[PDB]
Amino acid sequence: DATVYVGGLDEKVSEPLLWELFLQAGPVVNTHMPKDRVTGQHQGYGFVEFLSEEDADYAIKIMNMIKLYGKPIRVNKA
Amino acid sequence: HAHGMRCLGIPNTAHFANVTQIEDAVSLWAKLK
Amino acid sequence: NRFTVAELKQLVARPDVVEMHDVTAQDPKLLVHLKATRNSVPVPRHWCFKRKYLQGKRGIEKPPFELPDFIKRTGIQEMREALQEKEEQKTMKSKMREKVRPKMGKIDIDYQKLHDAFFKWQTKPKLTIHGDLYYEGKEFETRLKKPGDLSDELRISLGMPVPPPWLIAMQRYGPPPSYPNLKIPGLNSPLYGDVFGT
Amino acid sequence: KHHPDLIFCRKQAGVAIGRLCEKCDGKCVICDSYVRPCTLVRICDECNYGSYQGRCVICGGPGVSDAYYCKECTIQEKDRDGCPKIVNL
Amino acid sequence: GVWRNTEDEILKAAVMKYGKNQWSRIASLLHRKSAKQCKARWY
Amino acid sequence: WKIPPCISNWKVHINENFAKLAEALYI
Amino acid sequence: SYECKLCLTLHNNEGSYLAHTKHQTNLARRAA
RNA sequence: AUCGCUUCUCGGCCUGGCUAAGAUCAAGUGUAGUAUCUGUUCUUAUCAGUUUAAUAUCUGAUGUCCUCUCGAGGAC
Ligand SMILES: [Zn+2]
Ligand SMILES: [Zn+2]
Ligand SMILES: [Zn+2]
Repeated sequence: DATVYVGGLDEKVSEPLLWELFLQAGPVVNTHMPKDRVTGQHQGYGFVEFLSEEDADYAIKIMNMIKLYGKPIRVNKA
Repeated sequence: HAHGMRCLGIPNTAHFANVTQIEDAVSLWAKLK
Repeated sequence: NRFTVAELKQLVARPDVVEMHDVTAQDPKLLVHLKATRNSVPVPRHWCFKRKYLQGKRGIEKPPFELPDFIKRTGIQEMREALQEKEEQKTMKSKMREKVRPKMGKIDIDYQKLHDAFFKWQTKPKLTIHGDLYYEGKEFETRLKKPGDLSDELRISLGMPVPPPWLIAMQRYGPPPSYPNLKIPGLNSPLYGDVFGT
Repeated sequence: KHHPDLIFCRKQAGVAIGRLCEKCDGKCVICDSYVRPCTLVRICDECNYGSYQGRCVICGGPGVSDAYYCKECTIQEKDRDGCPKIVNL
Repeated sequence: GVWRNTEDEILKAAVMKYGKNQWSRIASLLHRKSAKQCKARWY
Repeated sequence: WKIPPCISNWKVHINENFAKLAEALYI
Repeated sequence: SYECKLCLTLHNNEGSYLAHTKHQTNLARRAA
């Protein structure tokens, strides 16, 4: 699982704020947080493709305790 | 390929990135100080 | 007639400075010796790019200008925009009518406000280093967002005072496997404001 | 205002004095500016002596005024570069 | 006398905007093109 | 009495005696 | 200046973009 | 209650005189240089020569012995 699907947040903790939290705790190589063609907004529930599978597990364990945009962030292995 | 440098034993640095061969691991962090 | 990248790594003290094509030069040892100093600059990569230097943006639009703070404090933009909009609402008949019969008052605020904006309110800008190379990017990589350090939004929305809610998890994991050189102050490395580590 | 062709002499300036016509009067001989004309122009050769006597060291009119280097060119000291009188080639 | 495609699109847009009877108004838009030339090129 | 809106523009049979005369002209 | 996002095509004149209507080939390429 | 018809209702639903069309009109360079659309684009096979920072560019040939009527078989 190279990507950690990080969610449990809001639009304030977007893909870029998830990249900032990746620069804090465990880094994300890419972000897969796409949106619809009518909305076009990052909900923050996206697959942060981390540096490795161990980096995605570190996002799933250590970085999945933030109160990201008021809600508790939860990342899972993807 | 990062697992490739893990098998090399050199850390994932710019000097390990500059080499594409297996023999570049002899100039690792445990070569000079 | 030339040595490989491993032989250049053995010969030179900076194996990362040995490029892929710089060993194909006539004097690669002299090129590496010139590039090994701390006051050297790289070649801009348009020699390797088919796309020309700052030509292939082609699908974006940008804001034109942001005035400095002393110019905005004098405020030439407001009556300049008012004069431009009045000229736009003018007809061309009114344009040469005002040409043959002009009127007073272009701006005419004062002189020492602009004088103090140029001299007393003058602020020195953030000039970059001697070795900065500008390219198609070179204005966006400002994160070096320190590793092991959170953000101001993460400090504000998660209620972290200047104590993150993932600080115990970060201290229990120790150094993360993504960034083993990251320092996390307050939980792992016993840090002001947003940047709570290095 | 310059051309890629028409080099002048690239020969070291001597006692023959430069001379400007009216059609391009007041400009610098190098950068064609008008700011602080400081240094007299010497044209190194028979560029003054002989057939081109009292003539323009630029385009070719009847030379009436002393050609001057400007202070912007003498900041980098381009006055020692030589003859600026155009020889057509 | 020549007829560029830009001039043809300008003439078509000026006809669809200004109707068919207005021709000096169209010839004001079309540079170096008289109203008779515009009418002949259209019809 | 439905009135369509007015749209402003500002804001064929030919006799065969022609053919008979032309054929007689050719002859 | 004028930009054609369906082609990524620059236009100095508006008639260049008006004639740029190949355009449909790169539009169908970007539709895929 | 239902349905039909009738009207009203509030919200997105089409929507400017005459006179001779009132009348009249409207002008460009040489210098080089560059950009933009637009016109053409680029897969058969490896090899070396040439070429280049390298690709591209770039000159040549693109499974073999035999039998069977570009196909198939046999000690290879
Ligand atoms: Zn000068
Ligand atoms: Zn002259
Ligand atoms: Zn001379």
